[PDB]
Amino acid sequence: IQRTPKIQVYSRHPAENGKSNFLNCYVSGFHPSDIEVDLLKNGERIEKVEHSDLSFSKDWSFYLLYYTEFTPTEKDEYACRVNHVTLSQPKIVKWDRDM
Amino acid sequence: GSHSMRYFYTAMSRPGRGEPRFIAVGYVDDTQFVRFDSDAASPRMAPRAPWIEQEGPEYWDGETRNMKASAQTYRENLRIALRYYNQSEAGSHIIQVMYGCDVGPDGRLLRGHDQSAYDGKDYIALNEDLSSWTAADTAAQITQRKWEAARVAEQLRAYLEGLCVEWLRRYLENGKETLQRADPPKTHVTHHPISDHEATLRCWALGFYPAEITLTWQRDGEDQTQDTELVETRPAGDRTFQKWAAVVVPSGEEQRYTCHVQHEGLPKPLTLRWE
Amino acid sequence: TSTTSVASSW
Repeated sequence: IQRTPKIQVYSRHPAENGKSNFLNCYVSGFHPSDIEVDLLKNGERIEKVEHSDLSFSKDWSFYLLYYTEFTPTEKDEYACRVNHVTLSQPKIVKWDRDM
Repeated sequence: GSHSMRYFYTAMSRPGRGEPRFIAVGYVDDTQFVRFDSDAASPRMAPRAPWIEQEGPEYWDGETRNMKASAQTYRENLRIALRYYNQSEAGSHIIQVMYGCDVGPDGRLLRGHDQSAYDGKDYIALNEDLSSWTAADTAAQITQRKWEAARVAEQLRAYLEGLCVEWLRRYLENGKETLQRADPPKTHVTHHPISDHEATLRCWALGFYPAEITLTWQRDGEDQTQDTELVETRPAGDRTFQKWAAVVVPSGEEQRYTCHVQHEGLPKPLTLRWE
Repeated sequence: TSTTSVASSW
């Protein structure tokens, strides 16, 4: 009756240090719809984070895009922390910028 | 090309935390253009695409009144579903609805849709004939009987053949610079050794619209379907989408692999290799 | 309406 979220963390454009971009965390395939998503900068929750309106796929599973404007450096590392009723502990997915 | 208009309703109960939340979103193809959220400070049907904004106050009043009515109906539906499934009043439950119309290049109706779910499982769907129903279980059979008695399918058909296609054609014209423009993918192949004898080839597609795309890896010209890691198509947040496809290949065999890309914005399918 | 006003009770 419940489905655990799939998670992708990625940027809107290919990342270049010093150039402004958007950090995305896309959560999908989950049911029910209550979900908690944080974007992390060096382990710290980012305050400015907007998200899309709740929608769903043909299999009734929900999806949401969380995003924030950000400027990549080689120094800062980013991640997306997700909790859902299906998850015992929050799941953290690191952004891999060699993709 | 062909186009679709879809509306999506989600009604979610939350016993002890007030009345059920009702959210509606509307799409033309992969572009969202309206939202209604009963939890908003001042709930109204609201624009989410610039081309809908030119609709006047009568439009927004009409849509808002309809969403408020629908929200009431679906809150009652949530109560009704409790009794149909012998469920307690302490649980949270969700009703989902998707409906709308697809048209072809000429704007003629291709097919209509009206499908509902309860707790993420099929509940009742309008068949393609837009005259009969498919009920997923004995609960939905009760709704089916009610809808047959009330000739609900006849009402939906009138909407799907009429207003739905008329409004879709109008939106397609008002948004022709974006809704009727396909952006082809920007593509490239990356290469990363895993070990001394294996490497990952990843085929990338960025910046494309609409979301529908096909990325396939071939080895010596044969599809590597079973062997390809294929990530879900994902929104970039500027209207466009992204996807990649990856395969693990033996070191030294990289040129035996080709990535194949199909997208509406491409006049012909692309073939790429690692360079 | 652009949305349908056909909402019949479950």
